[PDB]
Amino acid sequence: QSLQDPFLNALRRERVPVSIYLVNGIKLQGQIESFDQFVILLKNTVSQMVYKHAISTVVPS
Amino acid sequence: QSLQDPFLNALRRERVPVSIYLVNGIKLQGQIESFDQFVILLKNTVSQMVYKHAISTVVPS
Amino acid sequence: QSLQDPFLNALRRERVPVSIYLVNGIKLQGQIESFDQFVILLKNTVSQMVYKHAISTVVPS
Amino acid sequence: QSLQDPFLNALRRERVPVSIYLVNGIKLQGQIESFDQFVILLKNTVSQMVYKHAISTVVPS
Amino acid sequence: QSLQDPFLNALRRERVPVSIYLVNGIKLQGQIESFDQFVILLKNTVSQMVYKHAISTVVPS
Amino acid sequence: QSLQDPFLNALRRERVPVSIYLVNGIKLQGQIESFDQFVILLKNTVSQMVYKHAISTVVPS
Ligand SMILES: Nc1ncnc2c1ncn2[C@@H]1O[C@H](COP(=O)(O)OP(=O)(O)OP(=O)(O)O)[C@@H](O)[C@H]1O
Ligand SMILES: Nc1ncnc2c1ncn2[C@@H]1O[C@H](COP(=O)(O)OP(=O)(O)OP(=O)(O)O)[C@@H](O)[C@H]1O
Ligand SMILES: Nc1ncnc2c1ncn2[C@@H]1O[C@H](COP(=O)(O)OP(=O)(O)OP(=O)(O)O)[C@@H](O)[C@H]1O
Ligand SMILES: Nc1ncnc2c1ncn2[C@@H]1O[C@H](COP(=O)(O)OP(=O)(O)OP(=O)(O)O)[C@@H](O)[C@H]1O
Repeated sequence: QSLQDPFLNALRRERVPVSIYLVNGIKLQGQIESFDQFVILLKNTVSQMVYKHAISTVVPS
Repeated sequence: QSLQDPFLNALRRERVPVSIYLVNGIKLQGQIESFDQFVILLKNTVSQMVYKHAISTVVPS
Repeated sequence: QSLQDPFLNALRRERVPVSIYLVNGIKLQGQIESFDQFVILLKNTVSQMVYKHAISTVVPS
Repeated sequence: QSLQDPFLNALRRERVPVSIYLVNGIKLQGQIESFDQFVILLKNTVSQMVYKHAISTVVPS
Repeated sequence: QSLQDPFLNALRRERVPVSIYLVNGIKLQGQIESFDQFVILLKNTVSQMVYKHAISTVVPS
Repeated sequence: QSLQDPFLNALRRERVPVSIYLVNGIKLQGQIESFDQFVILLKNTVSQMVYKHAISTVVPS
């Protein structure tokens, strides 16, 4: 049904450290501040906006 | 749609070890835990969310 | 319009061996088993689900 | 749409030998047999189906 | 829309020499003849059709 | 509705220096002059139009 939002929501609520791999193979690490339909906000030392279209995978680190 | 979900649900139901090849050539392995319109869930040691847009092919390993 | 379905049907209906080139230069080969809006099913040694967004060209082998 | 369809139609109608550069760096050559919303059919020797999403540029050779 | 069409239209009416960078690092050069919703026509010697999906940046050169 | 728009707007309004990482690992730097649904205009020397589909991350620099 819907899997993406619960997975990301749960990762956020529980403040879980995640690795975000980009489609070019670059790995980003932080925690999920928020997300909407197109982007995921990732906090570490500064918050950065990652476009979903550039993401391959999100996995707990 | 009408071909994807059954293919994916069969693998999920039957606990088939699968290879997911990404568009960047990276090959991920595991079993399909779940999926929605946009993402596929692959389990072994951690559950990782893979965006379909980053996927090239899904195959039994 | 729709050019894609007939082209692929003809290959499926008539068991033409086909070479499928992916956006990362990799080339798959087999027989078009079926397809829907988003995926093609290559059947060769195995049934594999190829996302069309990962495909660059489809050529008769 | 209003610039793309005319551009492609002229090439097909006038039997112009074309070069289709793909995003992956491959260059396909041939004549445009036909096109629709999603693909271009490019001939010669055989007909090859090209997904527009894989194309960067289309130019007469 | 409120940003893209005015930017491109100004470059077109004013015949500004432009660099169009593709997502693969290819840099095209020319002037904008025309655009629609999906493509940009870039001309110097020969008008070439560039798909927007393959474009990263458009810059006055 | 948006997380994306507020994030980009705050950076724009406060002239916050940003790094825009493209999907091909190329890094752009500047200030966000403006944006719409599909593009971002990034300031000096000469403003350049960047397609969002080509962007991986926007980071305050
Ligand atoms: N789950 C994954 N999804 C997408 N890409 C991955 C994944 N795991 C690894 N990669 C990519 O494969 C390449 C090599 O993987 P590598 O094992 O170095 O990952 P790592 O996170 O750097 O280290 P490790 O996996 O040992 O923790 C890297 O470029 C990385 O981006
Ligand atoms: N169906 C596919 N879709 C996308 N990429 C693929 C596919 N099959 C292989 N590749 C990639 O193309 C390259 C060549 O494949 P090759 O068969 O040599 O890999 P391998 O190391 O033998 O093991 P594997 O094929 O299972 O990755 C590999 O880097 C692989 O990740
Ligand atoms: N504004 C831009 N948008 C997208 N790609 C660009 C841009 N500028 C340069 N590139 C690409 O980055 C690559 C770097 O090569 P080049 O030396 O020509 O540019 P560059 O000035 O090094 O770019 P940078 O220093 O920002 O990495 C080139 O392949 C080029 O096509
Ligand atoms: N936040 C980010 N988003 C996307 N790509 C990044 C990011 N940070 C780094 N990269 C990419 O990873 C490469 C090297 O990774 P690293 O994290 O070491 O960045 P860096 O080279 O130290 O600094 P910079 O990213 O400014 O080049 C860079 O070439 C860059 O393109």
